[PDB]
Amino acid sequence: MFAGLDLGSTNSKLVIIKEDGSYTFKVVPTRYEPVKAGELLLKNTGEIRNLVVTGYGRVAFNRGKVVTEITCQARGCHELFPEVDYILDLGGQDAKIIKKDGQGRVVNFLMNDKCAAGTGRFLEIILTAIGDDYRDEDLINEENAVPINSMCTVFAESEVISLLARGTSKRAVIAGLFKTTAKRLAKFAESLGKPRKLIFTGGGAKYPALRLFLQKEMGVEVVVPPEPSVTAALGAALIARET
Amino acid sequence: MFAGLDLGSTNSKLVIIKEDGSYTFKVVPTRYEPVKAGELLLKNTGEIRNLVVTGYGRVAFNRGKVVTEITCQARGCHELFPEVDYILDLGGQDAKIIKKDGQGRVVNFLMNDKCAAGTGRFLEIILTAIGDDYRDEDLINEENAVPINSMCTVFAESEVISLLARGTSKRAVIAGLFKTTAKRLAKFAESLGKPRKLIFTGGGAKYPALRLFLQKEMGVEVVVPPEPSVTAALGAALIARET
Amino acid sequence: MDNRELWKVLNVDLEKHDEFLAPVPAVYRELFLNRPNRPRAMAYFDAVVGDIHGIRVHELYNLKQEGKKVFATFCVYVPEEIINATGSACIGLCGGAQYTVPAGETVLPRNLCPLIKSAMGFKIERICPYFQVADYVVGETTCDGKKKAWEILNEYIPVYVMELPQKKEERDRKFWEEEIKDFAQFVEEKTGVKLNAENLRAGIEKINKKRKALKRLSDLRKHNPAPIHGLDVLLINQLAFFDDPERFATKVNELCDELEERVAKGEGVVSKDAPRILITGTPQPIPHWKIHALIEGAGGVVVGEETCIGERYFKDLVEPAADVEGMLKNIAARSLKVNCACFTPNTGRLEDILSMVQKLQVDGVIHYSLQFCQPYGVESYLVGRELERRNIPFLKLESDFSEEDQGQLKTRIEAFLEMIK
Amino acid sequence: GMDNRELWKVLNVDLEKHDEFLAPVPAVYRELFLNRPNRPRAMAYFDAVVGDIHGIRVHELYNLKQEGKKVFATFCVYVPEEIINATGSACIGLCGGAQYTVPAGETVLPRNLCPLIKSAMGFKIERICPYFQVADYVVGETTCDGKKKAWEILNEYIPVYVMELPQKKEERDRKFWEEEIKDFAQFVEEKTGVKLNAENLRAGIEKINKKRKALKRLSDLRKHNPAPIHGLDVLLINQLAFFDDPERFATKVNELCDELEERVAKGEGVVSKDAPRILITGTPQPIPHWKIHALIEGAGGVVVGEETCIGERYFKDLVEPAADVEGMLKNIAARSLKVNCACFTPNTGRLEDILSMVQKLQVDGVIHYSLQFCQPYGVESYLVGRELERRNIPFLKLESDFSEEDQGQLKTRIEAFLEMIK
Ligand SMILES: Nc1ncnc2c1ncn2[C@@H]1O[C@H](COP(=O)(O)OP(=O)(O)NP(=O)(O)O)[C@@H](O)[C@H]1O
Ligand SMILES: Nc1ncnc2c1ncn2[C@@H]1O[C@H](COP(=O)(O)OP(=O)(O)NP(=O)(O)O)[C@@H](O)[C@H]1O
Ligand code: SF4
Ligand SMILES: [Mg+2]
Ligand SMILES: [Mg+2]
Ligand SMILES: [N+]
Ligand SMILES: [N+]
Ligand SMILES: [N+]
Ligand SMILES: [N+]
Ligand SMILES: [N+]
Repeated sequence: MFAGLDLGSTNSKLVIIKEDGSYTFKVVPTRYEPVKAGELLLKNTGEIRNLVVTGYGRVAFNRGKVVTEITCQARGCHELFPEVDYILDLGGQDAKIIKKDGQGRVVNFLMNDKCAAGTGRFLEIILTAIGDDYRDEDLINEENAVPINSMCTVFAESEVISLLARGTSKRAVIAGLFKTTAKRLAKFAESLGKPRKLIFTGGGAKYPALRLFLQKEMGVEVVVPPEPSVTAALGAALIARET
Repeated sequence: MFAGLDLGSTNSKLVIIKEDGSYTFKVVPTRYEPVKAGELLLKNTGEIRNLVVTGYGRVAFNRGKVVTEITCQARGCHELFPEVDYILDLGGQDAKIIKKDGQGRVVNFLMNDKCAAGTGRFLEIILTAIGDDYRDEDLINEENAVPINSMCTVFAESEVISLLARGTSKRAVIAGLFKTTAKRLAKFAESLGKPRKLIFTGGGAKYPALRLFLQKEMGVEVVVPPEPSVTAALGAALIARET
Repeated sequence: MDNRELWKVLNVDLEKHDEFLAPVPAVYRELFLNRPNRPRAMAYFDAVVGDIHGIRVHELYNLKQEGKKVFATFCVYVPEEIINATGSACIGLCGGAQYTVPAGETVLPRNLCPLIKSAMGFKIERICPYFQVADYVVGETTCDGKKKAWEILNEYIPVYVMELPQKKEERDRKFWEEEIKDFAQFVEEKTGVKLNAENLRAGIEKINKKRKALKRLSDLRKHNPAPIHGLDVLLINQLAFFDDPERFATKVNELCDELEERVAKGEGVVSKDAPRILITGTPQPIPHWKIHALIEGAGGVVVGEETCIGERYFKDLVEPAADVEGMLKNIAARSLKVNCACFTPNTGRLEDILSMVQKLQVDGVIHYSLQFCQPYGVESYLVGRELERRNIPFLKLESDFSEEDQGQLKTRIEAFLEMIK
Repeated sequence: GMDNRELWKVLNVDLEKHDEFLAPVPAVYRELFLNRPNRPRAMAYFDAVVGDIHGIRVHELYNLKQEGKKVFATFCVYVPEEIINATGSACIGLCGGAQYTVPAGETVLPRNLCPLIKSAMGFKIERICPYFQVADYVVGETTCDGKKKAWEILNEYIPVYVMELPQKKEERDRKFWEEEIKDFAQFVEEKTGVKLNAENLRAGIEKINKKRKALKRLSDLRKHNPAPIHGLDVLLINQLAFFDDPERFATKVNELCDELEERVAKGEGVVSKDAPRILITGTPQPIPHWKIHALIEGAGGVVVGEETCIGERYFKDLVEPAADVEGMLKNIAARSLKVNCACFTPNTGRLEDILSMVQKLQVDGVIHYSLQFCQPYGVESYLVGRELERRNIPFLKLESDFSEEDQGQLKTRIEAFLEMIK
């Protein structure tokens, strides 16, 4: 009866909290149509007492109370990790580092610059194209991960083309892509202060090689929600309950 | 008898010229493996006297004489349009403007800058995501082609996301993408001098709306080969024969 | 028709000029005219925008018919006082439109500040009647992109390049005084008007009166509830660069009179729980309204601008002197008080930011700099870090003149407003 | 091995990151240099420098400091090496050339900034460079926007003295720079405790003049047909000029020139006489930024000159002697102001330099290469290309960063150019 709806650039997520405190979640692709995805998500749900909508599609949805994904992500990660002060959210279009206090309140945040947009969607695109059917154990076991340009997805695509055109191993390229992404994310995740411990969430945290490369670059403990896709929507549902 | 192999970033092409001067052509997706694509094209092709290899994959292909796609595109288009001096080749990763002389030799050329890489592939991806179900001529007359950032595909993707997230029509975004691309390509195609007429080739020239928007922006006739995918490969085959 | 005849005489590309001006009225409608609670005294400035390429361009053209000159400038350091002493006109032409960026890119890198690309493109395309009526450009050695672009622009219109130093020690202050003396001789030569105590004091008084009026408007924004939206003040500060200084100062002062009435009744344009925002960074030339419009569209109110279309332009007034030599020294000193990031170090700017946060009762600072502006882009690191040490909320934004990244900017701005509420 | 590792320890190098940085260098050097045939025997000295690039020279600098001397790090050819060397202190140029350190530099710098700046900042922040770790001071300069504003940040990690270079070369500017040189001389005296006098300043001038003269001698030999040395080898030598002992370096350069004179006298070279001769112009290529030369010469061209500050702009101009310190300082200032960097306006002398080099070196094409987001050289490339095309000089504009894997894009552009000018 308390719903949180996260209409992201790539996927839309619905979390519903029952009176008992338990919760369920639903995830569907956004398909560049946030309104339709959210309506598909909310049908057959039963009647909802309060809704909070977040994500790129939040305004167009024209329902419920609108809250940015920065505030929602902080609220949802605090429910799961009240003792960790820093959150890294990698989505399909934006990357976010958030600092929160003991009560879950955002005390500082930063999002990617313009040239750093779209990293997650690029990784999704390139993995299907290259063909990713080795396990991550192969990727971390790769001794010749190729450094790939960290500037942006344009320069990185140009290098992937050059590398594969020359006959470089797809595993060396894929390993290099995760490794360079992890290196950039580690420096980004220290923007608000050097964390002693880091929460890594968003669909980006579902890549096993990226989690491991990130933890190695960070040099500190990393924790990942049970379901990183939905922690922002859970935060919205907790806000919906509290208000 | 004489073969030209164009191992492009997205597609690979083979033209075989016979002794009579006739020629046949074949296209396959490169799938990031130009060695495999080249051997596939050459399967069952008979006894080749000379082979020229061009495109990204020429660096890896272990036989044939290597020639850049600038020189080959000039020679191939000269066979079709000896009267037109300027060639715009829009591929998946690079854009090329070429000025040729009366023998199809390169007089000057320019390729896209680093931030302009990947325009072709970006159009392919975005059309797959949002645009298959639209008439071509409904784009030409669309009254609200939205301006989209001309900087690079990262910035454009960011704007496409915001535009569709606030409910802008798919067709208005597609028209805006094509119009903005035509405007950048018009300035690009004047880089070597103002053409009295322009050959528009490569796979990018197969978008009919792009050609018409380009022609309107440039104010001169834009001619497209009957098969723009294979004109560089034809150039390679003619150089193979001439050597 | 009278406008269209003037543009033809100025050799404007009429079709492109029409295409450029086509979307403007609707944007102004959306962001200004249809916005409620605007002071009645905005009507004058709305009228200026309404005929932005008419009345004023006519006045400039008629000035040239009498033998006066039109100097175009791109930086607050160029001494408006000396030009106006001679009766000639000074207009600031920094670019703020995406329409002309591709034209600028025919001769400039694409990875360059869009202010520069847009300005160059205006001249190349012959889109801008102000640029077409200008006799000279007065450039300055500030950022790399401007300094090197002047070498290219000189092929289209004569460019006089003033050499600004890069520090503010005594040797630098003397150097700049000598540059101002050389520039004065150039204006005298081009106008045929010799500076004397009388006409230079008059030039100083005219520009000082313009700056003082903008200082008065800036001070009134310290009141809560804010008596005027920041988007309207940005527009006024933008028009300061090419309106007639006497008429402009009069209309700004009339606006201030009306804002004083609002304050006396505790009337404002926002609730008083709305977050009050200071913008700091690069100038936002007309019509680059995006950032203010998004902040205030999200429920905030911008109460000041630490930029050169903003506080850096009008804060410092010329002190009087008895003779021409003393006045030129004081004109040079006035401009060198401007704390631009092209100077090193630029500690004065940080002091200005902190002072503005206190006086304007600011809840959060948005540092906005144009993409590829390296002086302000690099300096943003030390600014943000010091505001961190002082527990001042801080958000760094960058963008260009394209409009459709609003979705990205909105989420950053709205998350910031949520955080500081 | 062990002895180097203890030195890096004392210098507080991050040993693990340092190993990761150096790990791929030997393979690149093997592919681009050691496996390339027909290199002069006298390249052995420089190959051995690269093989111990963080060893013997860093030991020498550490030992100088233990004697009470100082190590000054510089990033611009305008800083007067002559004044530093007069005191017996060392001057090392640390312009960054490595992608490895760029993400670290981006923790405090914008990502849309020149990679030279980002890479050098990252070396300092990460404690990855033994030379940056042994340096006592950085001498900065008010050249490009990125460097100028980066010095304010770098000063938190290492003291930075900023010299104010003017932006024009009129008389007022020349006098201004003379005063900046005198101020810098006083700073050097204060930090070293060594007063400049006629004897030691003349000796410092002679030592740096001798180094520049050796590189001028090497550059002149590249005018011969066939080219007697590949340009990539000369770039390496010009890069190492910024770190090596000036007297040893000049001796080894002159020994190379003696060998090359023997090649010239027998008509031996590294290419056929029909191979296209290429002039590079633009930004400096700091070590190990070898990509552009490697691609040109791997495509069968030969680079016969570099109009850059790791190249002709560094060594072209020598200090004129004078009898007293006041006159030597004015002549040191005048030498550096002969450098035609794009940070000056106008910079018409650089175009004239380019056109002169095209004739002196009998160049078949000019490749203008500048680093991404270098606005001084990026903007100026328009007027350069326009004049060269007016004079029917083949011209190719290239831009890149330190990331090595845009090879295919650059290769097509370079090879299409060589095909065109053949
Ligand atoms: N198996 C997978 N399939 C698809 N995407 C995956 C997968 N594993 C990881 N991902 C990543 O998950 C990302 C999407 O994460 P998500 O958090 O849902 O983004 P979003 O919230 O929709 N977009 P944003 O607006 O930037 O916050 C993709 O871009 C991929 O990089
Ligand atoms: N129906 C279509 N299907 C796919 N691509 C299409 C289609 N119509 C047009 N295109 C465009 O054709 C482009 C590919 O052209 P092509 O000339 O084959 O590139 P390429 O030679 O492989 N790459 P490059 O290395 O940059 O020269 C794609 O990027 C699309 O934008
Ligand atoms: S191509 Fe990359 S570096 Fe260039 S503007 Fe786009 S995101 Fe930035
Ligand atoms: Mg998300
Ligand atoms: Mg192709
Ligand atoms: N012609
Ligand atoms: N003109
Ligand atoms: N001083
Ligand atoms: N060899
Ligand atoms: N002078």
